[PDB]
Amino acid sequence: LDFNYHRQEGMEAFLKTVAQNYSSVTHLHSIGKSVKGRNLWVLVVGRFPKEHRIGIPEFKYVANMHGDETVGRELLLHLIDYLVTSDGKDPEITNLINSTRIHIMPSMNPDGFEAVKKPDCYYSIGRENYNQYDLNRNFPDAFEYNNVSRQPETVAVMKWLKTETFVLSANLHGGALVASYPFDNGVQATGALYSRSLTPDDDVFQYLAHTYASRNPNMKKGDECKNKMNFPNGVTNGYSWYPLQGGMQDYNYIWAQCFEITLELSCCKYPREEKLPSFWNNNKASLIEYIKQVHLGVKGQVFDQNGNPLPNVIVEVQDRKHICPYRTNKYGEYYLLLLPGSYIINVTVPGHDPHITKVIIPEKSQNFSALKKDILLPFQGPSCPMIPLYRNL
Ligand SMILES: *[C@@H]1O[C@H](CO)[C@@H](O[C@@H]2O[C@H](CO)[C@@H](O)[C@H](O)[C@H]2NC(C)=O)[C@H](O)[C@H]1NC(C)=O
Ligand SMILES: [Zn+2]
Repeated sequence: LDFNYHRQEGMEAFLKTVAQNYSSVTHLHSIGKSVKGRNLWVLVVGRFPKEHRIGIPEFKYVANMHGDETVGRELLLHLIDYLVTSDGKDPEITNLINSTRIHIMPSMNPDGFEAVKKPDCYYSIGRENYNQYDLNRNFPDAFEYNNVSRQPETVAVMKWLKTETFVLSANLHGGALVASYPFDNGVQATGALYSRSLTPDDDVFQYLAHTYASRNPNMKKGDECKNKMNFPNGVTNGYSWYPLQGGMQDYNYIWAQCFEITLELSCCKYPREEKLPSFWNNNKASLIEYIKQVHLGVKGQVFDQNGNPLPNVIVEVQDRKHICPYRTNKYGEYYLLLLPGSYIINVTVPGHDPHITKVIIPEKSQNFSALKKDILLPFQGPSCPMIPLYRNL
């Protein structure tokens, strides 16, 4: 692709075309429409695109939810191309594109983007959805009723997040240059008084933020954005930054069972075209190294003694119980991003004693797949109200 901006027509175009020229390993669809009839295109890239496949983890990149934050819109289109055209020629990337099913959403709020005609670094007519709402302040909140008009895009995504067993994510932003991990909101129980809101998996989230930023020359600088605040190593907790109520990152992790972190890829929210090559350049390796992380820890499926995948069962590590507990999918498989170390998973099938099953998670993988571990229970065999769970917790 070319390195200029790609409003709706041309970006859409690109996509549809990538659709044709590479149908063997791509699939484009739409999880919904803006409040303006604009399309929420997603492009999946995988060995067998179009259908989740037991074993291969699902991965996404949502970007442009803030109208005016354009770098990510463009990085995702360009990431897209990279992958299709690297497929087959570059081995490592090919091994990856094989081993995973990558879904890309270049622009969750296109009405916002289109809206601005006079580009700018700190403010604009875009950002908010067409009803002036902040799409990253519009999701259910596990901390304090975010009673607000759920918007088309917000909803489209919620359902979409339901359509697949997404394992690892990251929604792109501009306006700062840092990688923010959860929770973006908090409670004393999580340590709001220390100006920090930690997750059961703060270590994997930290490792994940660092993964991405360590690979961004500037994001790594820490002392980078002028009119903005800066961070060390380019990573930070959401709360230690700014308690964010009703954000997608928190949602994905609470109710959607997947890990999302926020990538703040540019100081200047809507930079000049001439700068994209550089933006592509200072992010390339970071997008790839991040996606690649969808293979941390273990995965597998769970069956009863008649070798039948029991879905909806709870499978989580001994001391990592989630507010809304992680269950298996319709295929009874389970995915748990974890760091190198020895674990104990408690398989608790409804109305049963939790089943122990121990696993040592390697310490360097030679392939692009998590550790596989199937569970045979020695017997036989709705999510959570989207209401502030942690509050009264
Ligand atoms: C990665 O997946 C690709 C799928 O495109 C594999 O390559 C193709 O494999 C088919 C087998 O049905 C061959 O007929 C094609 O010639 C291959 N396409 C080309 C030229 O790349 C590839 O072998 C896989 N590599 C792995 C498993 O690492
Ligand atoms: Zn933003």
